[PDB]
Amino acid sequence: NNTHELTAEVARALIARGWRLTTAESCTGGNLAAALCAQADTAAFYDTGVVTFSDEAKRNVLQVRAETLAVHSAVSEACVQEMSSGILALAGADIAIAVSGYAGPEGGEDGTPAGTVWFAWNFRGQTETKRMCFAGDCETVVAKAVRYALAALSEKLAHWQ
Amino acid sequence: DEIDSDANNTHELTAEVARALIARGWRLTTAESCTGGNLAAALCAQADTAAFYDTGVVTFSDEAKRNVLQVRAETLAVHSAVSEACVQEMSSGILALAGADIAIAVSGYAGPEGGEDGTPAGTVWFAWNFRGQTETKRMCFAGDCETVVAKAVRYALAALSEKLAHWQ
Ligand SMILES: [Cl-]
Ligand SMILES: [Cl-]
Ligand SMILES: [Cl-]
Ligand SMILES: [Cl-]
Ligand SMILES: [Cl-]
Ligand SMILES: [Cl-]
Ligand SMILES: [Cl-]
Ligand SMILES: [Cl-]
Ligand SMILES: [Cl-]
Ligand SMILES: [Cl-]
Ligand code: NA
Repeated sequence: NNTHELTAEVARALIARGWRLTTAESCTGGNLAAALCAQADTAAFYDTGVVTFSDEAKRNVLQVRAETLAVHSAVSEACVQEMSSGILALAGADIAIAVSGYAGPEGGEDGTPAGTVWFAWNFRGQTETKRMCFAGDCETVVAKAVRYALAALSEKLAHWQ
Repeated sequence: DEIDSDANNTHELTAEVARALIARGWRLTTAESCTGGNLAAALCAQADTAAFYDTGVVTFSDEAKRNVLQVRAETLAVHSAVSEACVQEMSSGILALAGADIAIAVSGYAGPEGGEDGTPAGTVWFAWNFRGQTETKRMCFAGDCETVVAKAVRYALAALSEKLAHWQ
């Protein structure tokens, strides 16, 4: 239900399967990593997270393509797909989550509204994505995005194996 | 008790840090273990993050430190990850990766358990690396793991705020 409960449910499920997770964040700032590290048994399923807040960081740390960022922006399906692939490869994990969005109060230069967040969940190179538009102040958007990432991961585990 | 003080507030510190970095055209990067990304999260909650910060890592294990930050296996074997030598190497690795002016590394035992070498729970090492010039500090914070983490993040930032008032 709350962030701690969601994170505990993810941990138990991943540990039972012997799966490992990694994360790449932009707007959520390391709060997704923080939830996973606050969990009791972190090292049994997680050890690597990155925060890549700018286009240069995404290119440099995660090998996101310059052309992708210039054409689609950092807040895009293509960006989160590439972020997820980059972190999956760096960490040698089973599952990568990438999150990129506009926490607010400003939206994108291209008119993308504040609160728009893209997600990618990449299981061994098979990636699913979702765009959400969260209501609230910037800190509330971030908190909702972290919980969405975790809840959706919990839901997706079933169809993977 | 100016720098390690419950009378400090993390967002207030982050505001002061941002202004000082922006005024000098300096960029900050971070590498964390026990603090879990909460240091990055403070810096990213700050409103104009991109003007002074864009890269953080969380390297929760010895292997992640070797892989992501090129911490030497030998360093970890002799000194452990909760050590002066490790935070020095973490800070150098992230400074290089990010191309930043200043790197903070933090590595500790947040709790409830301590180190296998007997290091008490609550022991946290810090490194602040300004363009190569690295200073370190060992702290021992009281409280549960959530509390230790919050204190360590606040200390890292308060000490950075102080250092920014003197660096050149
Ligand atoms: Cl629970
Ligand atoms: Cl399971
Ligand atoms: Cl399995
Ligand atoms: Cl945490
Ligand atoms: Cl961002
Ligand atoms: Cl394209
Ligand atoms: Cl990569
Ligand atoms: Cl994989
Ligand atoms: Cl969608
Ligand atoms: Cl060596
Ligand atoms: Na200052």
